[PDB]
Amino acid sequence: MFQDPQERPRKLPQLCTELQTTIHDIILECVYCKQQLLRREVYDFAFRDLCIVYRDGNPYAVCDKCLKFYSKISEYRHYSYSLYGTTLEQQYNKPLSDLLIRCINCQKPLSPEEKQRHLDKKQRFHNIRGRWTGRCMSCSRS
Amino acid sequence: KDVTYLTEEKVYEILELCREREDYSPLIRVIGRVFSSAEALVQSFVDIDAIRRVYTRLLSNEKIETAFLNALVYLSPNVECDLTYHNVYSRDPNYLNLFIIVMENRNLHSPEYLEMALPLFCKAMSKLPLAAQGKLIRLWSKYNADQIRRMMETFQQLITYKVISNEFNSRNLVNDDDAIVAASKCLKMVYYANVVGGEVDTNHNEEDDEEPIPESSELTLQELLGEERRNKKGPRVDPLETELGVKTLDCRKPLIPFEEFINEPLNEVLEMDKDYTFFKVETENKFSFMTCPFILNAVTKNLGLYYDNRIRMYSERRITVLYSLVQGQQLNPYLRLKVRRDHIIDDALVRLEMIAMENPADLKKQLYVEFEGEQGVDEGGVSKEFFQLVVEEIFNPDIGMFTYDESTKLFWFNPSSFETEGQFTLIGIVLGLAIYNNCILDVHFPMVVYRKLMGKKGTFRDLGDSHPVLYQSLKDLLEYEGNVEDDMMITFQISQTDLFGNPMMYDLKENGDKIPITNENRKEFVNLYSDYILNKSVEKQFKAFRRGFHMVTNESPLKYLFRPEEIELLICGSRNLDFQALEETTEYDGGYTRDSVLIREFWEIVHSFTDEQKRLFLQFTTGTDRAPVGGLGKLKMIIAKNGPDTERLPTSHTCFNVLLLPEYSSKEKLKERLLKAITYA
Amino acid sequence: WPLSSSVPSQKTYQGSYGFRLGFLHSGTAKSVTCTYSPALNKMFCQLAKTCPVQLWVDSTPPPGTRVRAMAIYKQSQHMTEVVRRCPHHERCSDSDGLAPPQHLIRVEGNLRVEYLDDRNTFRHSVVVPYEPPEVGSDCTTIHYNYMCNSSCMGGMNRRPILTIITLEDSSGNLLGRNSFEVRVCACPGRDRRTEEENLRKK
Ligand SMILES: [Zn+2]
Ligand SMILES: [Zn+2]
Ligand SMILES: [Zn+2]
Repeated sequence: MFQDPQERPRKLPQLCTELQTTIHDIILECVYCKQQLLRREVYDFAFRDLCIVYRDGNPYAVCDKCLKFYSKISEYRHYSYSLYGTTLEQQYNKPLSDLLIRCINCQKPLSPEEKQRHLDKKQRFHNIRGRWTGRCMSCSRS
Repeated sequence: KDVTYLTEEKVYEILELCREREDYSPLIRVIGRVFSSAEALVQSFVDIDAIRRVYTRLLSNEKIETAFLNALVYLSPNVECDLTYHNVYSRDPNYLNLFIIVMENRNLHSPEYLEMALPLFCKAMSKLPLAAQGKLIRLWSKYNADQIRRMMETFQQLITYKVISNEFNSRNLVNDDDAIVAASKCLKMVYYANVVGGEVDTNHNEEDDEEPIPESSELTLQELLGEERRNKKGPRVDPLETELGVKTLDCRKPLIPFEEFINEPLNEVLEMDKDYTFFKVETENKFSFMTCPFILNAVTKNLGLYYDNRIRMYSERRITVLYSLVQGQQLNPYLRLKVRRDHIIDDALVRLEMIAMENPADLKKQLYVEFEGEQGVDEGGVSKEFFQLVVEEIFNPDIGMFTYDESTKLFWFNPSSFETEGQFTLIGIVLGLAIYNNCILDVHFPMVVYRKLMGKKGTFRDLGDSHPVLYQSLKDLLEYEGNVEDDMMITFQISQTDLFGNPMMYDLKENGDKIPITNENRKEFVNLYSDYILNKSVEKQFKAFRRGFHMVTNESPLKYLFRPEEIELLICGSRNLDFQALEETTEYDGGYTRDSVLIREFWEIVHSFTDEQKRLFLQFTTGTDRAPVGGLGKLKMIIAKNGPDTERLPTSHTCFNVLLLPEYSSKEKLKERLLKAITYA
Repeated sequence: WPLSSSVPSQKTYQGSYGFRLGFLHSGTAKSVTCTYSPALNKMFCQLAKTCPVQLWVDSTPPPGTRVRAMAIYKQSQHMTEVVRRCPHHERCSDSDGLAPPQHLIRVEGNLRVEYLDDRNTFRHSVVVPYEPPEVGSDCTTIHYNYMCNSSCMGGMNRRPILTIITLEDSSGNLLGRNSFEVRVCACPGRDRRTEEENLRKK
């Protein structure tokens, strides 16, 4: 059981080993709809570097539809300001390569290649509730 | 006698020779061949007094003045290249010397410099890297007030000159002019020098930023990310405030009043919808004056804030629609309050609290009020009436929440209030809603309250408004030169009146009745007593009030754009009463027109009124004796004909600012009836 | 070499300080020296190239807290074996630093590093003092270097290894623990894409 608030695994690979099971074996519910994830979504949850949410010692993930939906709502709600990557580097005194930026549509962390694309196409990064986001390749092409 | 760098002594070699040969051209050759070179200047000296002596000697000759001007015009465009492409300051931190040398020239503000030389120099200077600006600002903060005034004036004249000389319109924006933008960035550099040069109190006055927890949906997304404890991130902070380590809010008293940094000509020309857009979305080719808030007047700032509020209200409306499309749930796009005239405080509390607990984001919707039993569309008049009722009810001494001072006509929190922290939260929310909906409220708080709302504790000096009988007494105690212990016999214990009039003894320090106040501890006692009256006596109530207010303003640029003195203006409105502007915007109904004899006589009378009669006239026609943000010209007053000549007094509808005026037969009768109405109301 | 050893517990434990790790999100291009996969919870890096690791805590640990790195084989049949640098690299002149030629892990840029051999299990570990984040930072970055290739015969010999990072007090008591898998290889971006694709295909 995961009824200890502090000492339960946070990332899906850890939960796999903690339940002595593999990502190919495990079945999980989405935290909003409590519907079961498709295996394709489970993989993507691992690839998106998201955290397991726990209620009463039960683990919950997030499916694709819910994640995109709540992210889009969060964009509409807590948008702050948009800066060029170059300007952003100066505000944080670090190169964009190192700065933590996630996909605004699907939370996947942005690769340095995608970060470069933002600089190449003179596109801005959006501050939402105090965290920075951009658009990954799979969301700038759709 | 060619030389690569210059000094006072080297200059003197020529002063004498030029006088002796009755010439100036050699010294002009020299000064030109010097001051056209950035390197020569950077290498020449920091020797402020030497520079000052040199300028005081050289600028005495007209021929040499034109040479300085002509050298500066040559110098600056090259310096811009060094800073923009070669990062020279990162190779030699002495490069800043150049600007220090030039700025000590007293004649930079004469028109000959304003037209070309100073603009170019501003373009160069405004490109300095932040660390260099921080070095320069820290130096300027040691200058005399008149010198800050001179530097401020040097750029103010330039911004004024360029705004007046160029034709700006919706296609040619002030935001597209490099000269004004560069000048503004320079002026910003002076502004922070004025801030840092003032009195700054950072170690005894900070209050914690209390944030309302977001709705469960955002919480889950924050939990799905690694942000469970990272709820506190602050608003958009100015890079210079970060580099200097001092906020605009930290300076208790500047060298030059902040109001003198407001450039009214610029404010008359600036289009705020586009500026707010450039503030929100960074574009490489356009600037935003909201990044330089000190230059904007309260009207212009409020218009920016109003765009923020409206854009958010509209975002919440989009979210409402999106929720309805994906999950079928029907949410109200307005903050619809329904209340009974006999239970306004209770109904408003339960509703706003259920809303704040179920969904704290709902408080950011557009306000819409409905009195249970009444029927009308809330175009703001019903809301205004709701605010009047709430404010009147909350300040009634029978509710015991506030104490009213007859002397200052200001309200202050009752320390002895048994009423629940709910009512204090409600009044806090009401203030927020008023700013959010641009409605002026007839609330009368001393400056300490607005400081506490911004997160600064009230200090001894703030008693000067809230408790004059107290402030004076404490000031007297500080000024006294005898043995405080033997002469005043006061201890670390004070007396406070309960609702039932009983004196409650409060110990400022443990067993305070046994601890005497001595000359060495009196300043501490004053700090503690001030801290008790301004904080620790009302802290229970005030903390609730402040929470209520932040529930509406937590994400607003308010903390960045405004100061306590300007918050008051947003909530209560201005004390300046321009009746000419009121005449220009007044509308006429019932068959009156601007060319009607009675209307012309009305304006002759109203212009001849005293300021007190004018305040009474506004109170009568509008329900408040203050003018909205931007003056009386923003008040859409309507003079509506209330029948032919009669013995009746005029009447008013304060919820819509309508004056029901009979068509009197004479100017004297109009004056006498109008004076009587506004005096006896 | 020591032929047997006890098995240190590998279970993640955030403890009273919320101890968790982070990694700089790197691409998969042929030129990448180091790159991390969240799906595999796995680090791919080149021999003796800098691997940056971020440390995250909810509250600052007590003074004298330390950060220890210890390596074990991931496959249960080998968890009792000590991970040692392969002999050809144990024989290489590159061990000129302050870490034993048999130590696989080295720390770059921090001279308060202690290369410690477990007196009871013989396991090789690297320890540094815990340092709070810099002004303006939320996390502390440590730089690790792996001095042997996972494919090495007589050493790792293609067996996957798990790096366990432990947050400990000044006496070695466990304040927090987390862990991740490592692959030292000539082409991280390629190997990462390969293992990730194999995972997605399953
Ligand atoms: Zn779902
Ligand atoms: Zn995406
Ligand atoms: Zn090897």
